[PDB]
Amino acid sequence: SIAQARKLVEQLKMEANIDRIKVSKAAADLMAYCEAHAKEDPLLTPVPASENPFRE
Amino acid sequence: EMVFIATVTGSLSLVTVVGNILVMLSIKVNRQLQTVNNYFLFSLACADLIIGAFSMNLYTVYIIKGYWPLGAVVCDLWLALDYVVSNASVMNLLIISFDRYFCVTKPLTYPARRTTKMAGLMIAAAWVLSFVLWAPAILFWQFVVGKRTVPDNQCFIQFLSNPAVTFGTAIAAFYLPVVIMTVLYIHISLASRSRVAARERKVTRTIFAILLAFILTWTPYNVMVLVNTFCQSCIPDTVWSIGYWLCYVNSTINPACYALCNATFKKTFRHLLL
Amino acid sequence: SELDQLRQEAEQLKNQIRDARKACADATLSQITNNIDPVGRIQMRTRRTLRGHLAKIYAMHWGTDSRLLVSASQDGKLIIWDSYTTNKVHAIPLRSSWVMTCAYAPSGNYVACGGLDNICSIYNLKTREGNVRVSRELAGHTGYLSCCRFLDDNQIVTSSGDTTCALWDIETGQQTTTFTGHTGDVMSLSLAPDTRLFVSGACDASAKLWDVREGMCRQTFTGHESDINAICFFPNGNAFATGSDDATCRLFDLRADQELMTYSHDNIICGITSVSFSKSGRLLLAGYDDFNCNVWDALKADRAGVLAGHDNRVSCLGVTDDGMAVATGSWDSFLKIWN
Amino acid sequence: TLSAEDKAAVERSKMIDRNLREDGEKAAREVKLLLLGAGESGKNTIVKQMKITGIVETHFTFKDLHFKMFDVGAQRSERKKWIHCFEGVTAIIFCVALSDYDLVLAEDEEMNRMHASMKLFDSICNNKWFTDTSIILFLNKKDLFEEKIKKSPLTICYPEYAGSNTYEEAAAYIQCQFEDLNKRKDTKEIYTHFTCSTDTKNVQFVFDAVTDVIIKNNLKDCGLF
Amino acid sequence: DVQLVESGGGLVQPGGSRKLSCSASGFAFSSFGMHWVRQAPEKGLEWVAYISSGSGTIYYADTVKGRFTISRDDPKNTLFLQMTSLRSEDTAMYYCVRSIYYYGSSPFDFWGQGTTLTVSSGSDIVMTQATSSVPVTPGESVSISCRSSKSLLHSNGNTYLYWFLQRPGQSPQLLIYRMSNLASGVPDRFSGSGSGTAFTLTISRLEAEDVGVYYCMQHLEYPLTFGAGTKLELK
Ligand SMILES: Cc1nnc2sc(C(=O)NCc3ccc(S(=O)(=O)C(F)(F)F)cc3)c(N)c2c1C
Ligand SMILES: C[N+](C)(C)CC#CCOC1=NOCC1
Repeated sequence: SIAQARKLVEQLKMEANIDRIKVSKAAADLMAYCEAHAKEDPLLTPVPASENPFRE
Repeated sequence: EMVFIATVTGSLSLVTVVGNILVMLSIKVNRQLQTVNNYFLFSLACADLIIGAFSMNLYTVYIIKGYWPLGAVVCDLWLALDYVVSNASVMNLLIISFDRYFCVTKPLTYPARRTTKMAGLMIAAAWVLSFVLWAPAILFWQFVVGKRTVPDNQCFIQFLSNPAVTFGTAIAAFYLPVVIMTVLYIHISLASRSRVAARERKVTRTIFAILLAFILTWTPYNVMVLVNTFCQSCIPDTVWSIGYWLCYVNSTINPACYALCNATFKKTFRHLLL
Repeated sequence: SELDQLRQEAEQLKNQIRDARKACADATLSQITNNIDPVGRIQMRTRRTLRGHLAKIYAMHWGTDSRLLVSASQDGKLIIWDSYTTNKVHAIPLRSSWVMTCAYAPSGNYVACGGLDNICSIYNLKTREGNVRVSRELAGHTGYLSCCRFLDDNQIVTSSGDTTCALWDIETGQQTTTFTGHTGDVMSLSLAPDTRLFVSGACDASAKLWDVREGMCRQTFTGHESDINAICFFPNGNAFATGSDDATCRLFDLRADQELMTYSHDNIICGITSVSFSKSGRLLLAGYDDFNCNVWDALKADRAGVLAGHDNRVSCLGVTDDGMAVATGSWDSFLKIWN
Repeated sequence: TLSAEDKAAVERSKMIDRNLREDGEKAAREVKLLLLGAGESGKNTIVKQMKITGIVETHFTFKDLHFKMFDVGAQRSERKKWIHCFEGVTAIIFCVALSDYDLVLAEDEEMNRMHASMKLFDSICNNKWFTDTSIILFLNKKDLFEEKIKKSPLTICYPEYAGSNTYEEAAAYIQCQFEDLNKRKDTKEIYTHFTCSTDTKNVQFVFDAVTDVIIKNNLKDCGLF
Repeated sequence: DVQLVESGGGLVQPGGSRKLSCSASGFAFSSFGMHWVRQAPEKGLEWVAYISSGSGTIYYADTVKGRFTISRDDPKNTLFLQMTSLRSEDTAMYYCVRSIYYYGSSPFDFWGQGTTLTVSSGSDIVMTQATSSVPVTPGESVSISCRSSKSLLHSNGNTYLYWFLQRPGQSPQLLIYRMSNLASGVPDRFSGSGSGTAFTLTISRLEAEDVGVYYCMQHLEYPLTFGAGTKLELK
C-alpha cells in the first residue's frame, strides 16, 4: 500500500501548508455578517401579516 | 339510603361518558388509529355516549322518585331515544362482527374492497335500521289504538302487552343478531388458527370475553319482555329495573372489551390520562 | 519498512496540523459573542401543510423563486408543489421508488433525483409536449446516491455511498471529475454561494472541502464522534455546519481550519438528519430523530426554539432563498411550511 | 376568490390528487418482500424459482397475488444507512446454504460461512426496524448437505453437537439454532422451509407464509390480536 | 412536433348541423384544456368554447350557448364541436387552441390551422384597440396599445393580458402571456408593459416578418374577449 501511503502523505502536506487566520478574527467576521444582515431575515424578526405571503 | 343509589349510578354514567369520550379522543388525537376498522368503534362509542349521558340519568330520577313525573311527551321521547340508540349499539356490534369475519376469512380481497364509503354505508344502515324498527311504533302505537293505555305515573311502552309485536321486536333486536354474532365469531375463532398456538388461544379468549359480556347484559331484559307479554304481573318493578340497568352497563363496559384489546388504544389512553 | 516510515510521516504531519490549529485559537466563539443580545424565543407556526405523499418523505428542495419546491418520497413520486396555494404543479413517477435525494435546478427547468438505484436522473420540466420527461440518466456510482446539487443546467455534483463524490456534465452523461478521499459513505454535500467549493460529510465522522475545478481536497475537518448525516454552508461561504449521529451539530470555519461551535443538549440523544441556516445565518435549524426540529442561536449555541409538528422523524428541511419560510419534510408523509 | 387560471390550476391539482390516490391503492394491494442472505447462498436459485449494480427488483404474480421482491446484495455500502427504507415490507426472505457448514470464508481466513450467516441472521432478525416483520427462512442445498453429512460431520461447525451424522438430526439442529437466534419470539414468527429442485413448492410456501402474515395483520387491525 | 389539424368545414344550409373535429398529435393531449376560437372573415378573433383537461369544466360564449356542444375524446386525441341551428353569423374560420394551466404556464401557446365554415343565406370585459392600422418601416420601434374596460390586475399580482400575432395567411401565434412574460420561440425584441387598464406592446427593430394583425386578449374572466386587432403593414 505504498501508493495509498504516499498519497495520504502528499494530501497531509497540502493540507498542512495552507494559510490559517486566528479563530478570533473568523468569529468576529461571522458576528459582523450576522449583524450586517439582521434586518433582512424574516425568521429572526417577524414581518407584518401583509408582507408575509404564507400568512396572507 | 335512596340518594346513595343516585350517586353510584351517576358515577357509572360518568365512567360511561368518560370512557366513550376518551375513545373518540384516542381516535382523533392519534394518527395511527384512524383506520377503517376504527370508524365502527367511533360510531359505537357515540351511541354508548348517548346512552350514558341521557338514558341512564332519567332512569335514575325514575327509580329514586318511584314514578315518572316529567310528563307523557318527554316519556315518549325518552323511550324512542333509548330504544333507537340501544338498538343502534347492537347493530354496530353486529357489523363489527361481520367486518371482522370478512377480514379473517378473506384476508387478500376484502380489505381491498372495503372503503370508507362502505364503512359509512354500513354505519348509516345500522342507525337507519334501528330508527325505522324502534321509533315509529313507540311514538304512534297509542294513536294506532286511539288511546294511551300507559298510565301517566309510570313510563313504559304501550305495545309491551301485545305478544306478536313483542316477539317480532325481540327476535329482530336481540335473538337474531346474537345468533349471527355467535356463528360469525365461532368461525372467526376457527379461521384464526395458523394453517401453515398462542394466537388462537389469545383471540379465542377475546371472543369468549366479548360474547359473554353481550350475553350477560342484553339477555335478562329480553327474557323479561317475552315473559311479561304473557303474564303481566309476574315481573316485579325491581327486576325490571335490574334488566334495564344491566342493558346500560353493556354500554358502560363496551370501550374495555373492544377498544382496549388493541394495545395502541391503551397507549393513547394512558397518555391522555396523564 | 517503507510502509511504516510513511505511517510515521503521516502521524508527524497530523501532529503538525493539530499544533498549527492550536496555535491560531486565541479565543473561542463563545467568548466573543458573550456580549451580543440573545435572539429571544422563536415561535414559528405551521402556515401550510402539503398533503399527497403516501410514504416516507426522504428529501425536499426549494426552488430559487422561493415559491416552488420539489419533494421526494419512497412511494415513487416526485411532487413539485406551489407553497403559496398548496397546489401540485407536477407529479413525476420514478422508475426506481428507492429515492434518497432530490434537487431542483437554479434556472427552474430541471429537477434531479436518485437513491438506491445508483443513478442520478435529470427530469426536464419545460417540455414542448407538456409533460415531464427523463432528460438524462447519470450512471457510474457503485453505491447508493445520497445527495445531488445543480451548479447550472449542465453540471451537477453528486455524493454516493461508494465513498466518492462526482462532478458530471449532464449533456454527455460523463463524470468530468471524481472526488476521492473519504473512507466512509458520503451522506450529504453542500455548495458554496459562488459554487467554486463544496463540502461533504461522510460516515468516517469527517467533512472535506473540495475545489470544483481542480478536483482536490483542500481541508479536512474532524471532531464528530459518528456519521455526519447532514452538512450546510454559512451564507457568506466562510463557514459550514454539520449534523451528526452523536446528537451534536458543529460549526466549522474554513479560514481558521477548525471547529468553532458545538450545539448539543443533554435532553437530546437522537441523531440529526438535516441542517440549514437562516438568511442572515443567525439561526441554525436542525431536524432530529425525536420527531422535532430545533432552532439554535448559531452565535451563542442556545436553543432558540422548537418546531414540533410531525408524528415521525423529520427527514429533511430547507430555507427559502429570501428567507421567508422553512419547509420540513418528515417520515409521516407530510411537509409543513413554517414562518 | 380565485381567478380563471387559479381555478384551472386547482382543477389540475385535484386531477393529480386522484391519480396519486389510485396509484397508492394499487401499490397498497401488492406484497413486498426483502430478500437477504450471504453471497452464493442460493439467492439466485430462489429468484429463478420465484420468477417462473444497485437494487435488483423482481416482480411476479401467484394465485392472483402480486409480489415485489427486493434483492440488495449488490450494495457494498453500510447497511444501517439504508435498511430503514425497508421498514414496511411484508416479510424478509432469508437464504442460508446448508452446504456451507464446512466451507471457510474466502474473504476472511479461519471464519466459517455458517457462523457468518448466523451473525447476519442475528443482525437482521433483531434489528430495531424489523421487530414485527416476519422471516421466511430458506435452507438451500439440502442434497449437497446430505452428501457432505456422510463424510464430514457437523461437529466441525457446532462442537457442542451431540447428535449423529444423519441428515435429519443435523438439519433439525441447524434449524433449531437459527430459530433460537430469534430474541423476539412473541412479536414475530419465523417460517422455515427446505429447498426443492423444480418442485416449485417454494412459491407455494411463500404464498402460504404471506397469507398467514396477512391474516395476523388483519387480526391486529381488527383488535382481536 | 406539436400539431393540431381541423376538419369538418364546408357549406351548410342555415338551420342545419355540422360537426368539427380537431386531431392532436405530438403532445400530451389529455393534460391540456382546449378552446375553440372563431374568426369571421372580415372581422377579428372571437372566443367560442372551452373544455378543461379531464372534461370537468365547460364554458361557452353567450351567442353559441345552447346551440353548440364542445367535447373531447382523450384516447383518440380528438376535440369535437357539434354545432346545430347554424345561423348566418356562424360563418367563420374555426381554430382549436391548446392551453395548460399551472403556476408559470403559458396558455394559448399553440393554434391549429383552422377549418372554414360557410353558412349560406352585458358584463363582458371590452378590450379596445383604438388604432386599426399603423404604417411602419423596418428597423423602427413601434408601440401597439390595448385598453380594457375593467382592471385586469388580479389580487394575486397577475395581470391577465395576452398578445397574439396573426401573420397573413397563417394562424395566430402567442407572443406575450400575462402582460409582461414572453413566449417560447418568440424573439426578445418584443416587450409588454401595462398598468392595470392600459397596455403597450413594444416591437424594437421591426423586421419583415412582424407585419400582420396584433390582438390583445383578456383571461381574467370568462367569456374571453379579444381586441379588434391592430394591423402593421410595410411602407
Ligand atoms: C312493561 C313495563 N311494565 N311495567 C314497568 S314498571 C318499570 C319501572 O322500572 N318502573 C319504575 C321503578 C319502580 C320501582 C323501582 S325499585 O323498587 O327497584 C327502586 F326502589 F326504585 F329501586 C325501580 C323502578 C318498567 N320499566 C316497566 C315496564 C317496561
Ligand atoms: C332496555 N333498554 C331500554 C334499557 C335498552 C334497550 C333496548 C331495545 O333495543 C335492544 N333490545 O335488545 C337488543 C337491542
